[PDB]
Amino acid sequence: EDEEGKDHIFPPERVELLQLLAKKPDIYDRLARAIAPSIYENDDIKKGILLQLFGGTKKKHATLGRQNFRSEIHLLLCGDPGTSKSQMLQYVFNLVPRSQYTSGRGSSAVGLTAYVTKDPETRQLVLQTGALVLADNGVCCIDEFDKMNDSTRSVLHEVMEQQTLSIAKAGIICQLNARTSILAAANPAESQWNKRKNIIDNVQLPHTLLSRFDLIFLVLDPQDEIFDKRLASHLVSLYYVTRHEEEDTMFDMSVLRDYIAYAREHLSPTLSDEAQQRLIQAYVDMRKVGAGRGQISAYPRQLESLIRLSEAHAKVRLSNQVELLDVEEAWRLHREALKQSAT
Amino acid sequence: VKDEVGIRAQKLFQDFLEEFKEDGEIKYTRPAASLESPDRCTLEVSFEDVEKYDQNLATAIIEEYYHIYPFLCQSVSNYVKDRIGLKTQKDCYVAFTEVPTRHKVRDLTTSKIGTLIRISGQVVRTHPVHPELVSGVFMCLDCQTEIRNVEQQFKFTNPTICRNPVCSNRKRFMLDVEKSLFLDFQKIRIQETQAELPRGCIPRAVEIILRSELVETVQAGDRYDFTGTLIVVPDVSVLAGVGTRAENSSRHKPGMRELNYRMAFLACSVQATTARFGGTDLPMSEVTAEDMKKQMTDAEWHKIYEMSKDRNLYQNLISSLFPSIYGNDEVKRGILLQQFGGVAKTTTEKTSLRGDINVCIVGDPSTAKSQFLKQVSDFSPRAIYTSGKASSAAGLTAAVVRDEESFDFVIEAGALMLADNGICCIDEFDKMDQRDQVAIHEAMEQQTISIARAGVRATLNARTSILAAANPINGRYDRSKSLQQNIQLSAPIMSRFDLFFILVDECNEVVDYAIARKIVDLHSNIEESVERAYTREEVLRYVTFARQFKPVISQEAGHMLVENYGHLRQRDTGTSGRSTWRITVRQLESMIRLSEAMAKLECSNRVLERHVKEAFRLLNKSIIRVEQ
DNA sequence: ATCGATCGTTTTTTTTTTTTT
DNA sequence: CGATCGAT
Ligand SMILES: Nc1ncnc2c1ncn2[C@@H]1O[C@H](COP(=O)(O)OP(=O)(O)O)[C@@H](O)[C@H]1O
Ligand SMILES: Nc1ncnc2c1ncn2[C@@H]1O[C@H](COP(=O)(O)OP(=O)(O)O)[C@@H](O)[C@H]1O
Repeated sequence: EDEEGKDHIFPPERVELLQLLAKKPDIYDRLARAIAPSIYENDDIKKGILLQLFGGTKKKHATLGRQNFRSEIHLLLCGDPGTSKSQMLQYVFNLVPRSQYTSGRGSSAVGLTAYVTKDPETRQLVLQTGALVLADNGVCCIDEFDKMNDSTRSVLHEVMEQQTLSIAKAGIICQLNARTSILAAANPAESQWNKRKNIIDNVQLPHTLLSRFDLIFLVLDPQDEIFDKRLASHLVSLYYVTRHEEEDTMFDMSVLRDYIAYAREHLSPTLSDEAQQRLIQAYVDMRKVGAGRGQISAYPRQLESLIRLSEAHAKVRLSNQVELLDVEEAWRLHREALKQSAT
Repeated sequence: VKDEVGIRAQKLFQDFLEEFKEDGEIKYTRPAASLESPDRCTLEVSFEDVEKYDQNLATAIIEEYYHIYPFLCQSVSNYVKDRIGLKTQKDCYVAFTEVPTRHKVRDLTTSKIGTLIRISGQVVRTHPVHPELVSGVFMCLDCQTEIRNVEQQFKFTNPTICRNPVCSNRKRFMLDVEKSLFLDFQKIRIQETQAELPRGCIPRAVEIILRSELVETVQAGDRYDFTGTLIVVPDVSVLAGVGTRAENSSRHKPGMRELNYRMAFLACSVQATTARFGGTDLPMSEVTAEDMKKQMTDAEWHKIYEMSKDRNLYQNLISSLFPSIYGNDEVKRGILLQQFGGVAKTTTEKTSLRGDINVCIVGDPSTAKSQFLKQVSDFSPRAIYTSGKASSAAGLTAAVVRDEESFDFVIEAGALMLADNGICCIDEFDKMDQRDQVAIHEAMEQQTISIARAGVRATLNARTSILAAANPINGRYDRSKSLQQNIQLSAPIMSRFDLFFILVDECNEVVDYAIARKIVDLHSNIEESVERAYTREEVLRYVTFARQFKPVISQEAGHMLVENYGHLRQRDTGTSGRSTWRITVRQLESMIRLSEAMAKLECSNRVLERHVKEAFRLLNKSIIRVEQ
């Protein structure tokens, strides 16, 4: 539900169960396992989803007035049509608080902003509305990324890299505020990702701007004929019965939903000494990467994302001070999908 | 009569502030004292002070205001009478403030009228001044016409019965535009609060009006705090209002107008906040109440002399605005000269002479060349930034129209173009199309530009400098081709830009770990930044002062900038065999204002040959930096 | 001054061609 | 449906 803040306050009895959930080291996988209603294949990313479920940390910059580094969290899913990215995330539109669902060729750049035209209410025309500035902090499930004109997608550079807007038209001229996190379901110019041609070029984008992203946890068809039958039968029987069971996958009515909700507000991850120093040592070989012909490599924006991931995963477990394990799942998150182009 | 209590109330409010009002002092007599000579008739009054002395007339005020409002003007006149030999020319504009409650477009009913509430929103589709001669003189035709009465109502009616005679009571006299009562307003519209952005419904818009002193100080992109003078609107005709209709059918013994009223809104206070800067005579947080050229222009000389005297403050100030940053220490000293003044001569009708200088950044990827400038929009006034592809070539131009709204063709502004005496830098100078590029090819140098195809005698002008964002072909500085092929760009702009300062990347572990050692004091949430030498307030005030000086050259290096420049082109007599390069007098112009600004640092006039030598050093730096 | 008989009274539309960037 | 205008 929505974000008034005042009309959503929870009782202490629910806090019992919330910190109960927090009392599971199983909680690292429980809510990611409670993401799907019934989908039981290779949820290994749903932990990577969940850092945006628990939608990011608030590293404010009311401190120095300088450099305004939000804990910017940006991840996209990309792969083949087999994956239910559109349908998963059509359902996740029925999850996200600021649920949006547009995609390539639903609305232009001005189809996202400045819906300007006549108004017979005033008997005059007016400067008027947009899309993103309504979705601050939110998400739009998005597909068919490689579909838009260059007019759009050079806006996204602006926001993804500054999270800003300053506008100039003949009528109103504006320097507004706009900022949020991604979900998307980009696709290539192909039907299947071409074997022996990485998404380094398969999806249609430039040389190191492809490299620029934090990490897009790759998707692709499961290359195994066998497992179809299991769920072709189980999740058709799901329809055949037209109801569920509260099995070990205990689907909470709302006990899941306030650990989502309440854990946006009263939490403030802090760093003492834990989740920083590993790559602050290992950067030797992490920046022996200067060598390479036409490649894309390691850069010193990675650790920014690492700290952000870290405070995110400390959001789960509610560790007011730093979590250290978050590093380990961060390194896992990386090198499960950073060796997709060793070539 | 009802409001005689309000009469006596503001009467004895005057009579109290006729004595002291605040510590033997009054806050609303010296505004009135400045009023007394021109008699402009605007004085804001603190709403708190009603609760201070009048003891909660707020609730005596904030409902029956619209009816009580006029009596405040009579009260005002009674104030001005007591000590000034007075005529009734006096009037009452008010720009109320010191009010707590802040409501929005939704709590609207029949019950919301005659209040003073403060409200914000946005500003859109503005509209112009349109005067009003609200009053005049009008009665029967013969002689008995001297009519300064109450005839100024919104609903206007020439027809009056009589004053002295039995005479015409529909046949009127003629009009007075000469010695009577007139005033002004405008009319604009407002969209829903961007601080209150719910789902579903539209941005419900309100009508808005402004009195005299409020005028032409509203503007697009701004939020406000109004009065709460919601209205019965003296409207004239409308459709769809098919409710019951009434009118007075008088006494039987032995004109018509359909009634459907609409809504608008009116207001008599503004604090256009988030749009307020103030130059240097404004007392800041840190001041020194002293005597000076002006009020506070440099009345902190008590320190600014010190901030203009050290031989260390150069490097200290180079380090007093990059606490969270570490890189080379050449742009950290050069880039400020872009923000720092130039030449400012006082000279002939030859042609416009320029003060500003072109400025560049190039570097390898992920070097925080952006973070140099991401802050600069938050830093300087007039100088707001976005990208060039952040808009179209309705960045330079306006949005080109081919439909009829007012006269069917409108390109009269832009986005680069409204940066008058601030810079609006841009990123990504390499892949942008060659339209604004060739526009800038002269718009930076010959800051007097024109267009065709829609021109209302097109003559526009750039005003400030620039910041560049190049990156090489391969993403790396692989020394496998010449610079002219390393960037694949043109000559004259590589000479128009008299200052390059490229930021090259390497791999040495101590560097990167030293950066993470910066990070040691980036999230230590107490002490997440490094020490400094000079607070920002004094910094910008010294900057705001150091221009007003008339910089000068009479120096033998001014005489023998011929010598240093002759050597400049002596050593650059080559730069022609191995990958030839070009020298040009824009370089001299740039060095000139560069040396001049370098002495403007000194809070002093009158250039010194030290500045020439450092400028020569820096030009040598840039040109040998251009060497492959 | 009062009443009554005199005088004079009117408003409704939406869309297609060539032009300019 | 309005104002002019005449006499009673
Ligand atoms: N785990 C799953 N649960 C339900 N449906 C699935 C699952 N995996 C695949 N699908 C099916 O695969 C299809 C995915 O297509 P879709 O993702 O919408 O194409 P695109 O990848 O272009 O968005 C959907 O119709 C969906 O029903
Ligand atoms: N000396 C430094 N001080 C602060 N941040 C730095 C420094 N060097 C590198 N960085 C970081 O490296 C990143 C550089 O990315 P950036 O250069 O903006 O990308 P691009 O190369 O696309 O412009 C920034 O986020 C910045 O925080």
